[PDB]
Amino acid sequence: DQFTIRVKKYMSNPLLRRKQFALEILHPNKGSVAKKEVKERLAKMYKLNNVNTIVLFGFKTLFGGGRTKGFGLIYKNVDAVKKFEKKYRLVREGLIDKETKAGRRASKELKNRRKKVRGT
Amino acid sequence: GKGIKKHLKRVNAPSHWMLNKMGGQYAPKTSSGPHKLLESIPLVILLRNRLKYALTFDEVKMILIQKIVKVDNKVRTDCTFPVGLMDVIHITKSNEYFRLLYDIKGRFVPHRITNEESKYKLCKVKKILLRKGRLSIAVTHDGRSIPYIHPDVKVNDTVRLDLETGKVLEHLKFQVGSLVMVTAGHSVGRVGVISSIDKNMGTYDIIHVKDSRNKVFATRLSNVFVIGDNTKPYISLPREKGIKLDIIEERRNRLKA
Amino acid sequence: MKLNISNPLNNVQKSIEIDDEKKLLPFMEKRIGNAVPGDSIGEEFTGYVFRITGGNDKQGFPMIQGVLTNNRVRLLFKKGMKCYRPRKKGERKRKSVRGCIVGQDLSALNLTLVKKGVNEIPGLTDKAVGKKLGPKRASKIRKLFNLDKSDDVRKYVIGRFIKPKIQRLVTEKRLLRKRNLLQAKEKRRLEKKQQLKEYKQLLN
RNA sequence: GUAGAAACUGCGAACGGCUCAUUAAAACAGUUAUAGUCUACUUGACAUUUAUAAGGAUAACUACGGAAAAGCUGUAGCUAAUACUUGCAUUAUCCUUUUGGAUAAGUAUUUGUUAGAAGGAAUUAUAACAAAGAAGUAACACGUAAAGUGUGUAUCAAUCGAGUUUCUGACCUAUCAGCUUUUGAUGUUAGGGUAUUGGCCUAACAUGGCUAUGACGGGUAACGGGGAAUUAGAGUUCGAUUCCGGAGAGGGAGCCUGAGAAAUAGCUACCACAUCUAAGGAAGGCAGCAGGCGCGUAAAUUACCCAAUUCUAAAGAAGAGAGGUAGUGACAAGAAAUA
Repeated sequence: DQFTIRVKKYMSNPLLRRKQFALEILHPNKGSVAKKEVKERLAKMYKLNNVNTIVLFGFKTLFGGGRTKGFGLIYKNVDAVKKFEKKYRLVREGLIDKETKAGRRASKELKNRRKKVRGT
Repeated sequence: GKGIKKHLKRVNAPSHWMLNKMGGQYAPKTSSGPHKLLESIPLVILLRNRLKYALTFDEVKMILIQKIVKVDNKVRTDCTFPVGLMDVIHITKSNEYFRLLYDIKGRFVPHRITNEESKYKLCKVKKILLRKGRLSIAVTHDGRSIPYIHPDVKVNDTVRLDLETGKVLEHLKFQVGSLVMVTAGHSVGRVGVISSIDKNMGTYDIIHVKDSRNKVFATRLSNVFVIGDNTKPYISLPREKGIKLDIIEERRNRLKA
Repeated sequence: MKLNISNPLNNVQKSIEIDDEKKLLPFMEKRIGNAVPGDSIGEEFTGYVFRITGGNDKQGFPMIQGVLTNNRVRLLFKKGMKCYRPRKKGERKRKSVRGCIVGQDLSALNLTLVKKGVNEIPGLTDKAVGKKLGPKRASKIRKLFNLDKSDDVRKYVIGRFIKPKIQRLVTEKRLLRKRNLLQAKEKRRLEKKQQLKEYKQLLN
């Protein structure tokens, strides 16, 4: 499938060692396109030689198709991704698995445990 | 208890902060510092909603942890730190200097400033105090206590402050040719040369300020900021140039593109 | 109905459980902190002198030195009191407690041997337990080993290897920071002097 | 070196959330002062009367237990710290006149005697003399320029606030006309107390103060405000409830701690409820979030997440029934099938 790529608000963030730009994909008469094709397209547009350094989200397909809006981000390296990206985003992008999924049960048993009632 | 409130509701935030109504119900309460909460803004919104550098509190904080944000060439790590009306902030590795100025509508906007002008910061003094040894120390609007000021400096005169040595350079008076900036008045954002004063008996002294377009507007003495003499503004003004372009004739300027 | 006899010198305590009430008459009416001859508690205990310093009543409410009564009483507890654990810094609680006077209601007793008698008790007055951990302060260990300031005591620490961190040391960073603050205060003095000097010329 | 259970220490827990009982010149709202005060963290200035580094006092822990138990507890032994406590230069001024002599050393705070950049008015700042006079000026911890930081400290100013406080404003009721004043009511003097002014209180003194311009009473199914409905304009009714200010944590009252509480998921006592019980004794406040009972025409799930905002801390990785998401939901509101 063939589509048109639009990049707006393209700016660079030395604070994050990143770049921020609104990403639009025009695919008239065709449904939602996979993120892999647009990842390759942006990689070859910005001469990027790696895939995992990009983060794509905010994808809304709009009414009737033919235009999907979204936000794309790039990182300096995997080191920057790990340093400046949070666990849920990392899991979504597909690098590391999630932490123990107990959740509020940790606080529940923390309250269950009492000071100077357990030897350990 | 009735101790100091440690929260700020989003709707109760000052107008110039410009917080979205649906983005939660809490605003970042500025910590105690050099300026009041109403007339100062925190680095959080400064770099998230104005600079658009970050999108979340967590990422704002992980930018802040690095010593790459400097105010008056002093690294700051207080997340909700009151910058103040007029100051110099610097980002090192990208080498940019922002001076916080006003806007004609009356909001807060950083203004691009070179290193030379960044080294040149101005502070309006509030009062002078005599201490032991018959020495006078003057306190600026930035909560800065500068000792050993010039005897010719008056209570309403402003003083040139050097960032590195922390010393006074030259005083500017309140004369009829003194270019000023209304800080918290109803006519906030408009630069003017002042036209006259009226010394009232123990009430809020007012001054009538003259604009470049021959507009005369009265504002209290307590909320003015002398930014230079009649020669030129010592501070690089923003794009609007301090001229309150009228609301009716703003739309004609807006419509042509 | 049990007694913990402890030797402060030997750092060891031993528990005796007894039932007969005749063996407790000498300690009746005796307040906490007094010395009694503990001979009726044991044939081999004759000649031993014991100081009573703790106990609990039948329900478990312990003793208290100040309260000179024979029954459980209620009083407000301050923070620095000997029978109150802290909960909130400033919290004051009211709880029941048993008086210092000893009667026929104590479920436990704590006593320390003060004067050695004639017999020896197996496991009480023969073996001893050490400090179980050496002193941490440099001055403390220096006084203990009697080596003054001749040399650093880091080479004469007790090993089980690993060694405890010694406080109040003589590390060079301490001297470096002292000299740093001295030169900082001298710099402050000279900058104040030049500030007043430059102020003294523009007064005209 | 990397860490590190427990514990000591530091900060917060006085924020937030819920509800509107009390509340009638009270709270609140606008408008003032505090020249009558206090003020955590932060910022900016900055300081006076063994030293190649001083002293004890204790946890966790070790060993014996008690009871049914508490967020219960004793003795023996010990060790640390930024927990507690002692304590180690020098600067300025006058004279022959860069330089030599001589002179003196209290920060706040209080008392007595004087002089006296600002404000609007000082008994102001400040300076001089005579008396006192605390609390400190680092015996503490990590390591950035191809000297630094953390923590702690005297005084001042702002910051985040708070307490008092000028003036203007409130629903009905006279089948409420005279109220207050020994038991302070109105003011003077003096003194105590407070952080400060003040009958706040005490002692003496004087008889004063308010009131048909509605005092004093009584009622409100009355928290006040911006705000809501209806509105041509006038108006009338509502406002518990998104935020501000006040109150409460079953009802009073008292108190420690703490900068900040008369706190209440802090304590103390009574009143009314109510839990375990070996019958001795302990422990409690869902008008916080879910949920149950009672009341009632009437009101949701005993769910998930700190991902969004924001708060706390020893401040990235931990928490937050705050908050968000979801469940029920013909409260309302908007678009829009049945051609």
